[PDB]
Amino acid sequence: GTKKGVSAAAFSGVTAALGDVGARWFYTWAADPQGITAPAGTEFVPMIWGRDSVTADQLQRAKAAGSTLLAFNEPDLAGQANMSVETALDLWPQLQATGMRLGAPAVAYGGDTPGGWLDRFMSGAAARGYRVDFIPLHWYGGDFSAAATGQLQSYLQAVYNRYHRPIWLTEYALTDFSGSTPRYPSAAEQADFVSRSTAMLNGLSFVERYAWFSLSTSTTPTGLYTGTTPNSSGVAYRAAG
Ligand SMILES: OC[C@H]1O[C@@H](O[C@@H]2[C@@H](O)[C@H](O[C@@H]3[C@@H](O)[C@H](O)O[C@H](CO)[C@H]3O)O[C@H](CO)[C@H]2O)[C@H](O)[C@@H](O)[C@@H]1O
Repeated sequence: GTKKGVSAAAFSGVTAALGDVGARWFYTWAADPQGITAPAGTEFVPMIWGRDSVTADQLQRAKAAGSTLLAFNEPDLAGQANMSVETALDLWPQLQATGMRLGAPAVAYGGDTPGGWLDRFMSGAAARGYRVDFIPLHWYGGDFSAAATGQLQSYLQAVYNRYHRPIWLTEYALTDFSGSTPRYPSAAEQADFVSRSTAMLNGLSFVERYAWFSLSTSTTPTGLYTGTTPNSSGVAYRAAG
């Protein structure tokens, strides 16, 4: 359908790469496409990344660039938006007042955990009569076996069960962050995971959209393309339909 998207940055060849891979949507972690010209049929989704992104100017920019709005990126991490639940909720009315379909902040992990960041955000939002239309999630698997897709599915199901909001998977890949440096799968393991995970996500009715992290190897070792050339993972992602 229209589920398959990617995160992207401007690199030489990005327009070609978005069209080649069949991305129906994309985002840039910013309020506008950050210099990317989208192919026809590829929808841009703006993001309000952190506390300092919440300005009349950024919110007007976002509304001019797209119709769906993603909120803060990994507020639960000191290295990312680094925001208390209270701060996110206090800023929420400015994002709500755009009128756009509105995604929760994307937590790095523990979205299903009672008392965790997302739980306290969703409980506070309900108590304040706020609108949260969908929940975007991040998932990085450290088990590089064929079991990985079912572990991803379990997390998405858990979050769906807890808040009953449609799910977006705005970043996912196999990456183990448990050690002092990141661990990555082999190219074959990564391509097999792309195939099996996309088949799973295409069939899961409460997942509206997904986005592999990320389109370009300039962004991450789990990239799908180097310039306009897909690797075996890009090939598998293109084939996901
Ligand atoms: O909007 C105000 C705000 O902008 C922030 O800049 C963001 C970057 O934080 C963001 O970085 C992305 C990471 O969050 C993510 O994990 O990885 C990707 C890929 O490497 C990064 O792009 O990227 C967007 C797009 O360039 C920027 O707008 C500032 O960090 C923040 O201080 C400032 O308040």
